[PDB]
Amino acid sequence: ACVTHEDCTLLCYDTIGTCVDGKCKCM
Repeated sequence: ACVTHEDCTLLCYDTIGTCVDGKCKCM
């Protein structure tokens, strides 16, 4: 569901590096 870091800027630094399991979540 993610496209890039910008698409998940709300996340501290995403889960892995841009997206995982089609779901964007901060570690």
